[PDB]
Amino acid sequence: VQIVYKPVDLSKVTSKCGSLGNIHHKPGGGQVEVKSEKLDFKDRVQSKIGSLDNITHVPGGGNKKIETHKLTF
Amino acid sequence: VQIVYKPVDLSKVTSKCGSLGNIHHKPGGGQVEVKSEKLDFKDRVQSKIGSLDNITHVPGGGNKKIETHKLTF
Amino acid sequence: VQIVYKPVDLSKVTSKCGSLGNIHHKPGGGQVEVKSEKLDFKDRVQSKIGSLDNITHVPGGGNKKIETHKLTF
Amino acid sequence: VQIVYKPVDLSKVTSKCGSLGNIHHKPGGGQVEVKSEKLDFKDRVQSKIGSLDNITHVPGGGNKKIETHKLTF
Amino acid sequence: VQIVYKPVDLSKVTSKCGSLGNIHHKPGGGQVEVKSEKLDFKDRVQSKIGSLDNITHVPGGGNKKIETHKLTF
Amino acid sequence: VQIVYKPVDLSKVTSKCGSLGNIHHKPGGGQVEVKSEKLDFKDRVQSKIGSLDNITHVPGGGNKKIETHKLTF
Amino acid sequence: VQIVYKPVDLSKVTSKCGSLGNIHHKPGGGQVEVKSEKLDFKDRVQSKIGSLDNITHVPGGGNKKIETHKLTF
Amino acid sequence: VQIVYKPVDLSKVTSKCGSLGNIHHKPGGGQVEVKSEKLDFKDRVQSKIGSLDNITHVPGGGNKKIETHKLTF
Amino acid sequence: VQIVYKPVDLSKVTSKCGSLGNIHHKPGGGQVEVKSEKLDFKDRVQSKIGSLDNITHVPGGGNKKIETHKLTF
Amino acid sequence: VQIVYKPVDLSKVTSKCGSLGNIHHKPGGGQVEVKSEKLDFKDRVQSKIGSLDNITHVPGGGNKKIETHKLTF
Repeated sequence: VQIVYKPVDLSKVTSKCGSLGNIHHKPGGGQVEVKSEKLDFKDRVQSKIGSLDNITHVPGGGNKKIETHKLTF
Repeated sequence: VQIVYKPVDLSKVTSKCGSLGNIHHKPGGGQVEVKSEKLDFKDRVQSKIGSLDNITHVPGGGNKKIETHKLTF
Repeated sequence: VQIVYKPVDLSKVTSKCGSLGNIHHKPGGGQVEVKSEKLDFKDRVQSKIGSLDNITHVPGGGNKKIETHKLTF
Repeated sequence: VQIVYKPVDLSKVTSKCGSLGNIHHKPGGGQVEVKSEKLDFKDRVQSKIGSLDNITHVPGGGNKKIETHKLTF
Repeated sequence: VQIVYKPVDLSKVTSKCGSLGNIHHKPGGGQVEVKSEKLDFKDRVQSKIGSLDNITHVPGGGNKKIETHKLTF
Repeated sequence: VQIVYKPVDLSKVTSKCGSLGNIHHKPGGGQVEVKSEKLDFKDRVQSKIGSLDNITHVPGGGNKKIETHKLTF
Repeated sequence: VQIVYKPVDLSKVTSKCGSLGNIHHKPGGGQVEVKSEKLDFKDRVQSKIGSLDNITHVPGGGNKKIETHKLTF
Repeated sequence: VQIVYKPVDLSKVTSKCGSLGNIHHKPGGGQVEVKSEKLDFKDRVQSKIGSLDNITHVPGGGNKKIETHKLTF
Repeated sequence: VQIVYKPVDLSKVTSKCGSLGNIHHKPGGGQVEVKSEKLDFKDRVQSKIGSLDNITHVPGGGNKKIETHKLTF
Repeated sequence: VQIVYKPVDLSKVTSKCGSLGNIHHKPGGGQVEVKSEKLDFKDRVQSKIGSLDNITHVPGGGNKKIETHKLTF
């Protein structure tokens, strides 16, 4: 039995921008209630309860090359 | 049995920007209540309860090459 | 049995920026209540309860090559 | 049985910036209450209860190569 | 049985910045209450209760190569 | 010439209540913009521009006897 | 010429309440902008510009007898 | 010429309350901007610009007899 | 010419309360900006610019008899 | 010419309260900026610029008889 695994990337992920400029983010403040009795979180759980989070995310180039190579015999 | 694993990257992840400039982030303050009796968190849990978090994230290039190589016999 | 594992990176993760400039972050202060009786956190838990956290994160290049190589016989 | 593990990085993680400049961070002070009876934290727990933390994080290049190599026989 | 483990890094983690400049951080003082009866923290616990901590973190290059090599027979 | 002015009030303005009880007032935070050049206010003006005001008004009896007596010769 | 002015009040303005009780007032924080060049306020003006005011007003009897007597010859 | 002015008040302004009780007032913090060049305020002006004021007003009887008697010859 | 001015008050302004009790006032901290060039205030002006004032006002009887008597010949 | 001015008060302004009790006042700290070039305040002016003042005012009877008598020939 023989296996050869040899993938090749010459790939370009690229951007040009003259200026990002006048971004404004101005949210009025909302309201939240959450009510419960019992929570069980039991394997690899991600959770987010009753949050009011505001995000401004303004990268000078935010491109990405998420990648995966897997070999299982 | 023979395995050869030899992947190759000449890959470019890249940006150019003239200026990020006048980002403004001005959130009014909201309101949160969360109510519960019992919480059990029992394997690899991430959690976030009743948070009010504000984020400004303004990188001069925020690009990424998240990557994984795996071989299992 | 023979295994050869020899991956190669000539990879560039890169940025240019002329100036990040006039970032403003000015949040009004919200309000939080969280109520509970009993918390059990029992293996590798991350948790965050009732937090009001504000973040400004403005790196002169925040790019990344998060990476993993694994071999299991 | 034979294993050869010889990964190679010529990898560049890089930035250029002309100036980070006029970052402002001016948060108004919110309000928090958290209420409980009993907390048990029992293996590798991270926790953060009722915090009001403000962060300004402005590195002249904050890029990273978080990395991991693992071999298990 | 034979194992050869010989990973190679010619890797660069790098920055240039012309000047970090006029960072301002001016937080208003919030308010916190936290209430409990009993705390048990019992193996590798981190905790942070009722804190109001303000951080300004402005390094002239804050880049990093967090890394791990592990071999288990 | 003769004038007699002699009005009489035996009037009752009255209330009874067993309890006002569980009033709740929980408004989510709206948003306002107002834009103008020139305002002239020149005799007995009352004005209110761009306000976001919330009121809870819960009197244990809020009845009233607004009244006026006038004689002009 | 003769004028007699002799108005009489035996008037009752009155309340009874068993208890005002569980009033709650919990507004999320909205947002306001107001813009102008020139304001002239020139006789007996009342004004209120861009205000965000919250009021709870809970009197144990808030009744009133606003009144006026006037004679002009 | 003769004037007689002899108004009479036996008037009662009154309340009874068993208890005012559990008033709560918990406002999240909103946000305001006001912009101008020139203000002229020139006779008996009241003004209030860009204010964020919160009021709890809970009198054990707040009733009133605002009153005026005037005679002009 | 003759004037007689002889108004009479037997008036009662009154309250009874069993207890004011558990008033709570817990405001989160909002945010204000006010901008101008020139202010002229020139006769009997009241003004209040950019204020963030919080008030709790809880009198054991706050009733009033604001009153005025005037005679002009 | 004859004037008689003889107003009479048997007036009661009054309260009873059993106990004021558990007043709480717990403000989070907001944030203020005010900007200007030139101020002229020129006759009987009151002003209040950029203040953050918190007040708790809890008198065991705060009732009042603000009053004025005027005679002008």
